[PDB]
Amino acid sequence: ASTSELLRCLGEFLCRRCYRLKHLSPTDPVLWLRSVDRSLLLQGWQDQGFITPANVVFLYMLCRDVISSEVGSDHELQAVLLTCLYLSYSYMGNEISYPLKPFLVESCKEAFWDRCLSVINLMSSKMLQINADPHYFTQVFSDLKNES
Amino acid sequence: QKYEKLEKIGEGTVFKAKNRETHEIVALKRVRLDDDDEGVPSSALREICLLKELKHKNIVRLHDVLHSDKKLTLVFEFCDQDLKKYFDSCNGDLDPEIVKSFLFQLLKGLGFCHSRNVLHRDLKPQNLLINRNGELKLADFGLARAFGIPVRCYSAEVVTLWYRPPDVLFGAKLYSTSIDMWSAGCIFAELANAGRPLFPGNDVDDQLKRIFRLLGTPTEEQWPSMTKLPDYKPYPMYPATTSLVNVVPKLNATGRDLLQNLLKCNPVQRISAEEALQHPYFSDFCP
Ligand SMILES: OCc1ccn(-c2ccc(Nc3cc4nc(OC5CCNCC5)ccc4cn3)c(F)c2)n1
Ligand SMILES: [Cl-]
Ligand SMILES: [Cl-]
Ligand SMILES: [Cl-]
Ligand SMILES: [Cl-]
Ligand SMILES: [Cl-]
Ligand SMILES: [Cl-]
Ligand SMILES: [Cl-]
Repeated sequence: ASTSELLRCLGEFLCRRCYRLKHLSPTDPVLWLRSVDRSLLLQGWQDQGFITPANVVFLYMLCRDVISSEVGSDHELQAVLLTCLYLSYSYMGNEISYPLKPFLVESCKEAFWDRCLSVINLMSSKMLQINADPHYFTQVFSDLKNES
Repeated sequence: QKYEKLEKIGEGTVFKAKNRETHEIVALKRVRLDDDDEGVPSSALREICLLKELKHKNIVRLHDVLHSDKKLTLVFEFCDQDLKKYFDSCNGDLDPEIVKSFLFQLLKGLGFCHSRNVLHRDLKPQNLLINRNGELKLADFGLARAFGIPVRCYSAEVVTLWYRPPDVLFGAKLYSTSIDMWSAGCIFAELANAGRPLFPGNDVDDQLKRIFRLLGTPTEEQWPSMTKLPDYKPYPMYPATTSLVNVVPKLNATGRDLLQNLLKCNPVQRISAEEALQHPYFSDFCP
């Protein structure tokens, strides 16, 4: 149930998915996500942290359908992970809006926005279903736990 | 390139446009992505995600999303006006059958949203689009959210003050579909009088006084959790005996019964959109 435990399970899942990344640590995705959440809080964009057990489950639902086994660099993994995180903040976050800056690690902004729209086109139905269908939420939560 | 702008509708900024290929008339919402005021794109991406999954004749239809220049373009169906302009065009004076038609369509759109696990959270006349043929569509899902995953709280900074229910004014952490049913009641009162807001408070304190002054202050029996809400404070006990007749002169007893079911202070007692559509106000046999 712990946020720390589920973030670990997500990290271990990404290291297994992204088999080309020989020097990716399972702590690297956790560092990238914690860093964004901390920054938004200290800059006063949110009153509380976004990263909770339920929101890590939601993020993992996106990651497992979006992130290719064939991701070619740790940078590309961070870019795609932070795109899924931005969409998680946008769909499930308690604030009306979140800035781009902490989620952007690419020089080509156009590629970030194209990826946003691509993930939405793939995932918008499951993004609503994981809310509407508690059985689906439990299935995804169980799958994330079993990634460790 | 794909669309020719015809004129600005208002403010992202909204334009009447023509598809260059087909020549169909649409509404374009342009959203800048190179943020001066950070945040705007976030709300647009949430609206896209929700409207992709909300296809109903009483919900504004998102046809497409384009990414060109440093902008997102949301391509919507075009509507003739909003309910704010409609009120200004007819001296705020609706025929009782138009009152009934507009509420019926709002409840159908709202009922569809709630059945799909979506809260709108921003019902107000500016967000109700009206066509010359009498169609009404619920628009602007910029403050909308999917619900169902249990969470500590939602934002209490939802709904503009005049349309916000008493539980949210008392700082309730969580709310259900009940939030939109209160707003629907507020809009019904506007339709059924002269298109003016029923509860135009200056702040949270004034808003609660205006509500309780008309409807009566809820008792411990009616709303046992009320005194435990995070921003609860004691209000005067205003009586439950104050007539609604002059507040909604377009409505008979049947319409007033439905209005009272929408404007229940205790959110658990508020009628659902599905129940409201079954109310005798909408029967073929209504006087
Ligand atoms: O004469 C001055 C005046 C006053 C009002 N009108 C006017 C109102 C609406 C339409 N048509 C329209 C509007 C749309 N708006 C959308 O999104 C907005 C919704 C509200 N919050 C901001 C986002 C989405 C799709 C729309 C499709 N049709 C119109 F033609 C005129 N003109
Ligand atoms: Cl490598
Ligand atoms: Cl079109
Ligand atoms: Cl009609
Ligand atoms: Cl809209
Ligand atoms: Cl009281
Ligand atoms: Cl007082
Ligand atoms: Cl009440």
